[PDB]
Amino acid sequence: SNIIKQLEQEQMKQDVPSFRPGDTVEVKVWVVEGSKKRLQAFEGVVIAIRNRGLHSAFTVRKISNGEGVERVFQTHSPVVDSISVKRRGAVRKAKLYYLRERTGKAARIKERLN
Amino acid sequence: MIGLVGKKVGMTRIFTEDGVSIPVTVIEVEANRVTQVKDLANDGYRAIQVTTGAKKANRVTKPEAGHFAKAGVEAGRGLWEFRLAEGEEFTVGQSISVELFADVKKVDVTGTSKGKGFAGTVKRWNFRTQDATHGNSLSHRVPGSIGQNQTPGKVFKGKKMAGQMGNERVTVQSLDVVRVDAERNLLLVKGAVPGATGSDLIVKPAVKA
Amino acid sequence: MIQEQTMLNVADNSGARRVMCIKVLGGSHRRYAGVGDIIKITIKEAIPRGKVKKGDVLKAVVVRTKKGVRRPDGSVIRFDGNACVLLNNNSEQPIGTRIFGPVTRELRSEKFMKIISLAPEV
Amino acid sequence: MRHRKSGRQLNRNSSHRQAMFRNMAGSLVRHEIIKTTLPKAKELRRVVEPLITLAKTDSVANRRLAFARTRDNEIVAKLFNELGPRFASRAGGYTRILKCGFRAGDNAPMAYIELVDRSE
Amino acid sequence: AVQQNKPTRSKRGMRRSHDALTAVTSLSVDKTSGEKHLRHHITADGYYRGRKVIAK
RNA sequence: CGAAUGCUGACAUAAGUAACGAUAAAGCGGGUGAAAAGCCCGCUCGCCGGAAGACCAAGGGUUCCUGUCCAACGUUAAUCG
RNA sequence: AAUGAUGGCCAGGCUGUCUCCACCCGAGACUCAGUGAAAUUGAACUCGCUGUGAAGAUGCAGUGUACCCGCGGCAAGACGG
RNA sequence: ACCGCCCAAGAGUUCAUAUCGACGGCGGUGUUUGGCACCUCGAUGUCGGCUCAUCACAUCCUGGGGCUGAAGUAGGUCCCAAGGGUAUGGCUGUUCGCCAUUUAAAGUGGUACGCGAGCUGGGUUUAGAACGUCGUGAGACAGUUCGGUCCCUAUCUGCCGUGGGCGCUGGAGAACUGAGGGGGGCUGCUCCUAGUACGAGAGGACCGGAGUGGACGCAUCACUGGUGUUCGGGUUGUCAUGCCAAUGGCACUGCCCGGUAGCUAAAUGCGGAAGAGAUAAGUGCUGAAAGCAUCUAAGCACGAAACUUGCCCCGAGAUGAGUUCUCCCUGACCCUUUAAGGGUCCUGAAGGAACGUUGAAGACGACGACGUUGAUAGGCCGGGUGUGUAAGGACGACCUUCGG
Repeated sequence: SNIIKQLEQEQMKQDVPSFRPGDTVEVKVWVVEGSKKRLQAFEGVVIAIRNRGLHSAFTVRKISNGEGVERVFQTHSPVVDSISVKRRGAVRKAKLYYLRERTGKAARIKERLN
Repeated sequence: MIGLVGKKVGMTRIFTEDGVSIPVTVIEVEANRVTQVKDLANDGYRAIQVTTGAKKANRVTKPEAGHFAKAGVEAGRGLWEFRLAEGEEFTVGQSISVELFADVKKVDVTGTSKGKGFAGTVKRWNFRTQDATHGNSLSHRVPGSIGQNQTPGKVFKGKKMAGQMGNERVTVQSLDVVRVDAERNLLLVKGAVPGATGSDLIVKPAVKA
Repeated sequence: MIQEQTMLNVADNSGARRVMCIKVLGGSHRRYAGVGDIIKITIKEAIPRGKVKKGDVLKAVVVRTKKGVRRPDGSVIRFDGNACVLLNNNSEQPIGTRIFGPVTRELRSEKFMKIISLAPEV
Repeated sequence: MRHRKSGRQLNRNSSHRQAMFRNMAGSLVRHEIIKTTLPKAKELRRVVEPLITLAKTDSVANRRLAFARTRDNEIVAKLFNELGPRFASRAGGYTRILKCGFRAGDNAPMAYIELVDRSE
Repeated sequence: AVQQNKPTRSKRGMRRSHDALTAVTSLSVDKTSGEKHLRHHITADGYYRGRKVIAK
């Protein structure tokens, strides 16, 4: 284990934001459009988190004007440039698989504004 | 440029500057050693016998002690011949550097694969499944028919039969290059070498050119 | 990821809400094809006064499959439901005139450049 | 297929695997010695040794916990009170393994396991 | 699902040829009373690693 | 008397293999013993509870109790029944 | 009309029925101990390939190949039972 | 019977073999419909589907190559060439068949019309009952519809993996050769050189530079998931546990919200090759024989995925026991059917072995690490997977004059 330990001890991200399983999340993932680069939003909640270091995860659940295109990010892949928080969530458990089918008028959860 | 093989440290996904993902093999190779002359002169065919690694003082047995005593060398984990390619040519006893993969652009992997014992035939060869219902008579995984009738009536040699497979030497050649650290003696490669993790697998510059 | 008779929603203004996978294009045995795959399928319904009628048959230019879409870091933007956008026989392009909902940038090559002109998404 | 796993099967049911180690849990505290099958004793170590790491902690939860498995608050009262000072400063090694033959009843490999200090 | 012809006498031995038993012969001799005891096993007097454990 | 898928008696053979009669579960101290997993006492477990509990009828023929024995029987051992 | 563990077809819901299978828990299969079977059986030191023949060869002619003996599996053949 | 071919009416606008052919002629194979009854009636289980195959080549695409009434294109025909590849649905038991739509393309044939000690039974030859018809009936129909029992614990051959034994003329530990064997030989597509060649024009290049398939085989958690009854929290009642606090059980883990590390593919790398030889078809060189001449008879060039190398791997029990490196070591007696001889007194070296703590090695074996010194395994100090806000103390306020 002490082999890659120094290898990738220098490849995990540098300044990741605040979330919970159910905190609102948006991974600005630099994607291919035309001939220039820009940032495009993917704002959502975490339903599923992986505290695994570089190969870990922090989950974003958007709503794509009715049908989303769902994303399993790498927090520590530089393809995730950064995260900018709009609000965190109030969660109990570890994995918010419920965040999906929960929609429209009730789809909300309050802010865990503490 | 002979190949250099290591202990299958483990593996990683190597992260880059512009969104590049490199899940690479992780392997250990110490300063290698060629330990004998093989050629016309003493055998008529040319080869370079090489041991690498170390052994605990008490366990270097006198003749092998003498083998290394006659060698006058530290113990290494095993002596390998590199067949001399008319530019390849060594003699007993040298402790080696790794620069021999300066460019390569592709190397090998050959060694004991993951332990499996009797693997199932469904896995060894990608056979098919029968249906799981509508009267299946206890045949959810059998291989099915194998051969013919009163005509030749014998089983052709080589027929792909289920059984133990893997957990053994496995040549993996013509393999793209990703990265190394000579200063650390790792080998980190897009694509991960066979065998059990921690294994040695023959990594050699490409023989498919 | 559209296979024989795949449940199919429609992203377009043609009226047909109905399509169903029956033949993939581009090479024999082509199994799991989606994203930007074109395949042979048949229409099973339309809107009352649409440009297609019950029974008309055509292929597909996909924009959604329950399998979502991979991206440079191994990351994926994943589809919730299998909703799609058909194609002409000769002129290609979805037989319709107004399309809605997620497509895939993997359909971006100036051949489906027609749609990429004015979409709400991708 | 057993890369990297821990535990055992031992012709025994999990809840009973759970339980069947239970009674010992406080038990061998009570007399400190048995004959036993070494693999079970071996595991009994793994059964007891890991459990013995319990032997270092006294507060409310464990009082339930030591009662929690093996279903008893007897032996728990014992350790709470008595054995604590015994192994004050050892990085483990609280029991010791001694081979003693084969159960005459079944040819099984006999084994005495006892607390490194033992001393009921 | 049966033999079709009755096997010979001589074969039966060879099939029985590897099943021959193996002797221990590796006796260990203790340092206290010298009672022969299996290496790594408490003596019949319950001794191993030299000391009187248990006590029976 | 070699042969009749003859008959009666004895011994092979596959094999030291399958199988060991419900997936409700056991654990430790103490007693005896020539010799404890299976017996006795003790302390723990778990399962049944319109029954795996208590009592009639028919049928059954000493199996009920006490002492005493370990040849065979008990799908293994047996101080036990 | 009502009815049907009745015959035939078409909608809704559903989901490992399938493209295409992955992992996990239980009872056997494997090693040690004890006890301990059946169908079957001219005799056998019991290889492949062409050809010939009460006309589809382990056992014939010519011809290639192959150190002695186990253990876990598989089921083409022995006109297998 | 099929295919093959021999003749030359004739056709074909020309031209009997561009591509067809009268009437007649001579073959080949043994697959269709047939004949004969030599073996099986003290048992050789029938149609079709499913999994797995394999070779022949009278060549489907690809490859080559020639010719062509073959401009590019797309054909027609003849010779070579057998490395690789070779659709998804609806309709009916169906094979057959038909049809819908794709693709380079959906080749033809043998193997007990392959394959039931590997699966099924819908069809076809049992008992029930029906209609039409046929006879006085009993019942028949080779006319049609509904229902209906399938056994094998593998001795030998064989085949896939995996060990013990013995020899290789002293013993021991290393590195070996490479006789010989086995897996791979796809390409589609699209972009540039070239709307250029052709071709009026269209449309359409030759040989060459760029990009993508899809299938397929090797590799690995290293994404992405999944999973994970030992990692957590919330819950229905209750067994009950000196009663408020906590149990454990039980309820399919009681139901439900999650999930390590590993293991894994829908996730991610990888490869088809480059190279040489020989050619082949067939064509190309010179060559007289037959003053010419010619691919032929003597002396000269090419030619496919077809064969010897190039690639991988296996591999000296190759009994032809191949090759080099080590090092262990060189005891006193006799005796005869006196020598490659049997037996009596010292010596056990390399090493090995055994029992012990063990692993990505595993059915066992076998292998690996390691044997106190033992980092071998656990145990004690630093890590932080995954769950997801325990339980318990206290606190005050919360409720009345304040909290507005």
